[PDB]
Amino acid sequence: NGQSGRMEFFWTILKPNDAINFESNGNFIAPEYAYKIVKKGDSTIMKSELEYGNCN
Amino acid sequence: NHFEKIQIIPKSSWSSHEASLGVSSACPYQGKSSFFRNVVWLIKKNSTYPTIKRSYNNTNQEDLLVLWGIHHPNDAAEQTKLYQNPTTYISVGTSTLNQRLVPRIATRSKVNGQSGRMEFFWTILKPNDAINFESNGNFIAPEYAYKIVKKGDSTIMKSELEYGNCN
Amino acid sequence: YNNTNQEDLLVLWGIHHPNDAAEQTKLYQNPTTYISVGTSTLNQRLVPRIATRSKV
Repeated sequence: NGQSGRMEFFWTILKPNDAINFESNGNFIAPEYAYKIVKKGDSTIMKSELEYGNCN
Repeated sequence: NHFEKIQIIPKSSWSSHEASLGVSSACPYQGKSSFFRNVVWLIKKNSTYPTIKRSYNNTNQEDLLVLWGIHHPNDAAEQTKLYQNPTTYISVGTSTLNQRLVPRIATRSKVNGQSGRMEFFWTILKPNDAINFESNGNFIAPEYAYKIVKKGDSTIMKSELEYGNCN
Repeated sequence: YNNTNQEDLLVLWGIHHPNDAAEQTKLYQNPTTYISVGTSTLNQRLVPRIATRSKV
């Protein structure tokens, strides 16, 4: 995509009342927006080329 | 099915380093600060931590289980407070093992009253094989190893029950 | 090296782990060394590990 550099992204699950600490003197891709897991349930990642059909 | 604990590195052989000050409140024993009994937390002596070069040759006839570890401090100040060397390493080697551990310094939430971490490692030392430890700090030196004196069929069963005095 | 060929290329390389710092200077004269390999997908940096090991 016109770039020889690379971005290596990492993730972790931060449990309630736990703290995540960052110390960096360079090359830091600092987080801005996180995600809250407000509802857990039975889901899946389906691999298909189709799109919405406005049905049930 | 059975282990046999042997002393591979005596606690009193650490002349150049402090071996009896590696305790913390996180591991109490009868109201006193203590540590894991099968490893030794070495501390700098007289503000110096000379490079460690210790080796053990498995003169036994059985496979040997050796446990050691590395201590990850909280900040640069604690590293100088305990080992006096800003950059340290632990190199471990056998016929197959080739390992070099570098302490990772990061701010972490307190767990059991401590923010530091103890990362432990292991290897199987075959007979007539020797394990070599070189470290200039952050070394959790082994004291006792485990001899595998009887192999067989067993398992690790997850249950809340306890002994019932039955056959 | 550029894979001007039309087929997939399996490339092999390696790193040397010496016995002590004396051999490192004896063979390469540089105490701290590295090996960086990069492709469109690979981003690897190897650092030699110096330790005392049994003879094989």
